[PDB]
Amino acid sequence: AEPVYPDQLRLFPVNREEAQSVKSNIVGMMGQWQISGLANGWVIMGPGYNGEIKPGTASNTWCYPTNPVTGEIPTLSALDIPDGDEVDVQWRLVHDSANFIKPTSYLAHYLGYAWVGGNHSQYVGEDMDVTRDGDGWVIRGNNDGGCDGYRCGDKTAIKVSNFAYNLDPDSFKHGDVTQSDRQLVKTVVGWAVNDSDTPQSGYDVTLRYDTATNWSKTNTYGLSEAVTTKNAFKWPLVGETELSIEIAANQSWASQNGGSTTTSLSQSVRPTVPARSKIPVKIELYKADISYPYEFKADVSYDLTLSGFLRWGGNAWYTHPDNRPNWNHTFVIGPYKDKASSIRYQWDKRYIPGEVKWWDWNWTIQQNGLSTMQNNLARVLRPVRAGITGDFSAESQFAGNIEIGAPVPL
Amino acid sequence: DGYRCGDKTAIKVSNFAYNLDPDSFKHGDVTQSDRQLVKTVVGWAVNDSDTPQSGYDVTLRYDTATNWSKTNTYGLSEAVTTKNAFKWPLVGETELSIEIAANQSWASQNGGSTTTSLSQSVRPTVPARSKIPVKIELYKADISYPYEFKADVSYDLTLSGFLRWGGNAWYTHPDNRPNWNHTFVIGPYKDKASSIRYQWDKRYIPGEVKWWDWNWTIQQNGLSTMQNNLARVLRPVRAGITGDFSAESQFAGNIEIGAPVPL
Repeated sequence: AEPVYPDQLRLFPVNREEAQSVKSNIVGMMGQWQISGLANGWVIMGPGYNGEIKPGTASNTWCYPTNPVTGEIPTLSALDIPDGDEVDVQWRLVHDSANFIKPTSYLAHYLGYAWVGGNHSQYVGEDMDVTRDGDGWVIRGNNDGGCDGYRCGDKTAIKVSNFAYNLDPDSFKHGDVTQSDRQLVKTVVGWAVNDSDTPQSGYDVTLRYDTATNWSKTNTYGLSEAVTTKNAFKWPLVGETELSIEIAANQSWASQNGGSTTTSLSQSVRPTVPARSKIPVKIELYKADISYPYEFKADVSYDLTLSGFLRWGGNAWYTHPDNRPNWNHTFVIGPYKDKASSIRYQWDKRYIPGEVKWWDWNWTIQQNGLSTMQNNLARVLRPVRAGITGDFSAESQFAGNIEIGAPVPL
Repeated sequence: DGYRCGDKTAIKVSNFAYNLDPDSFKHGDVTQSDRQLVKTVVGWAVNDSDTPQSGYDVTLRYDTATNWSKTNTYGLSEAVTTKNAFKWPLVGETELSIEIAANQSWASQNGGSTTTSLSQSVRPTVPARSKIPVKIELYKADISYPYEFKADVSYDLTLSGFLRWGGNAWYTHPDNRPNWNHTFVIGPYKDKASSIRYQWDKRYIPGEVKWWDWNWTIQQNGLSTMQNNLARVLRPVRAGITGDFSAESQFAGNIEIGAPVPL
């Protein structure tokens, strides 16, 4: 009837359906050949009995506490970054030890990654090096000197990339738009003549320009069969001659695929002309490179990737491998995009065994405690806000011009 | 007197661009020459009702296009033949041959196109119990007109030469005196490799130093010297411009609404 979170269970109320809904977690938390009651004559049996639930009696009963608590991840206040360009904000973000470096290192440590730290300290998240690599950043423990341990030279690597911005609607501005390397496409001029006694607005001149590309591929197969007969006869005047007859047949099959993409652009002018007058018009089209600056305020999200090998003594992956494999996983720190990359979705769905496909958070709660994981995940998912300035540029764009001239009396 | 003193460094200026003041642009008379007719149309709009009517339309459109494509094909073929000889009644000795064959083929294609179009319409309003004539014409002609404006001037700056053996500012610091070319854009931002300001501002990030090492220049000459030199280099320029426009084989049109005639 009600969802049961395994971290709230207590062997002092528990329905048979509730016990069956969360079965593997309850079986794993009891000793082998242990028998404890549930409710209304039902009891649950431990390992060695294959977790069978059968009618019985017992004085030791599982019991969900009268008033359990909600285990949601808390929401913290936003972190403010000093204003600058996109790269300055990223640099300021990835160099904060107390707000960024420690929580992510602790998250990697809690999930079972190995050697999250440098050689000059004994604690997680200490002696970490930050480097700029391509469009992202890499954070890894310092590897200078020596270390003592099995594969202590294989430090876990944390990578940050794909930064996105959620703008405030009323903050965006942009400056002057400038053009360079202009090339003419086509122009048109014309006149609109009105010789009636009333104003007229039924005029139209339109210029359009299109470009396109296409591709295709084809495969063909076939067969052929032929029979030939040859003989020789003597015919009058022709004398000896050779006569040959051939009959053939063939079959063929073909298959094709393709595609295309078209780009278009048009300009129109529709002037209103006074009575007994005329008006000139002109339309131009160009190709040019465009540039302009901008500024805004937004919220910053990014992708978080953890790379390393999982500890032999225990890790949080749902299959619990024990051969120290190399692992990669990506989280999206921000709005929901997918189930495999959402921490909140996996955390909220930990009461359904069939939804546990990537990480086992109940194992982490057992290992470290509920409040520790809650605070760590709250610090990890803290919102970030900053002011941004930047520059836009693009090559081979379109530029147009439409003009309506002054009227000339007739 | 010097090692390769005859190889002087060359400075080149090109690609001038203008940022106009919005309220300064003007142009003069537009003139046409070498006019060639395309197509014309005339017509009448008749209104025999008791109210004014505006539901009329005449439209003329002209289109041109080009296209291209390329194709590659490959294939294989296998055949087996058997030949024998037999004696058959009346036919006597004869030769019988049987052949069986198979083939395969693969193909790939690419292409593209570009279309140019232009149209003219007239939609007159006709009074009750009257008629109105219309006419539309299309021409090809060469166009010319003068103009003037005020703008800001930007350009591309290119340096060509070889780098000194005793030390240079390139981030790999070569020492074999190679020939070098590099282009700066003196004006609005277009790219990272050609922006002095972006490279100067990002000198505190070692991973962003990919073209020039400005910290080396600051060590060699001092902060204020480089600041003043770069400030003088990037000074804005303004001027007034007059010019002439011309183009060949453009479009020229004409649309007319005539006077009403009572019915």
